[PDB]
Amino acid sequence: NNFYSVEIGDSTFTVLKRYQNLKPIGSGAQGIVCAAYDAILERNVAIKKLSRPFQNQTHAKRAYRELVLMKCVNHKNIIGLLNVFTPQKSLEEFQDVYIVMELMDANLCQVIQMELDHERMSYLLYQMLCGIKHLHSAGIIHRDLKPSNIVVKSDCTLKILDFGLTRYYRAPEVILGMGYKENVDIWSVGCIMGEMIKGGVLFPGTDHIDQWNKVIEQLGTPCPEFMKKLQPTVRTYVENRPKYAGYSFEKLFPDVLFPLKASQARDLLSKMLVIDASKRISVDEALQHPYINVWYDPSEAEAPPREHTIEEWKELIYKEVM
Amino acid sequence: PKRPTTLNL
Ligand SMILES: CS(=O)(=O)CCCOc1cccc2c1cnn2-c1ccnc(N[C@H]2CC[C@H](O)CC2)n1
Repeated sequence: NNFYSVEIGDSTFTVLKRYQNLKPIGSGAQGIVCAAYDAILERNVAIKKLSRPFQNQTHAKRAYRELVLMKCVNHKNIIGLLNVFTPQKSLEEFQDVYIVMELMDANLCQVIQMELDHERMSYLLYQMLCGIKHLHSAGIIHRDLKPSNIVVKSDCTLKILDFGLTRYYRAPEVILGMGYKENVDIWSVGCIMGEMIKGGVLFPGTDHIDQWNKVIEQLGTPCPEFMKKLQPTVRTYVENRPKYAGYSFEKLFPDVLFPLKASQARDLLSKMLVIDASKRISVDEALQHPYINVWYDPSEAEAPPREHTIEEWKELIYKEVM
Repeated sequence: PKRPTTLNL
């Protein structure tokens, strides 16, 4: 009575009457997402219906994790929670979780290959880093930032779509069998920034092994010290490739490609796109870089931050929805 | 510098 049902392909969205004009804008393993209009807030929203949250303990655990992080994380550069609801009236009936977010206009996929000025390039990158820094402060290291999971609006604002864990943006740590730390996310920021400048994908590998080869072809074969950190079996492959010297960042990103500034961008790129993470720039240093620091505002860039049965997870999730 | 307020989609 507070709710109505809309058929969305083979799926039924049963949602508060305030949400109208539902249309499917995507799906995946964990949910189906519709664009909608919210009649109470008077704005466009994205409505995500979780897919099989209680099929097993692993689904339930992830669903619980997502709900909590969205509630607790609040930052202008991270997709926020507008609302959560279930159409069911009790724990015994409880089945469906609906998460409501602000509706963004686009992801970065096409936008970054349209040629942008330095102001838009650096402003967008500034917002990305602010989002990431806030994720890291909450103990979330993404590991899978790409243009498709970073969203924007026609007013040049930007939010990170999800909390992470197309291989083009995956750091060498991820590609190979390695440990990672916070700066794993810096690699992905670098790949995006490079793509903005050059107008196409930097390292377009045709498979997971090929992804590695396109990286070294441009940047150079990593040092012996780095090779030592590899697991034995990945090391046997990696270490025995032809030896590439790489190209300087002037060769990779010459003035021709750009709209003091281009020199500053190259410098930043040369520090983000480092194969060996122990020699790669941190998020804090990236935010302080002359190319990025022009936008600095501490309220944005220095903002303050187990085992259960299925029915136990249901209960914990139901509490969270309520 | 003032922040961009537009972006082409
Ligand atoms: C991991 S999962 O839960 O299985 C993923 C389910 C699918 O996720 C999705 C697929 C599509 C959009 C999605 C999501 C998840 N969130 N989301 C959102 C959220 C907020 N705004 C927009 N605008 C959009 C930005 C893209 C643009 O082309 C149209 C407006 N999209």
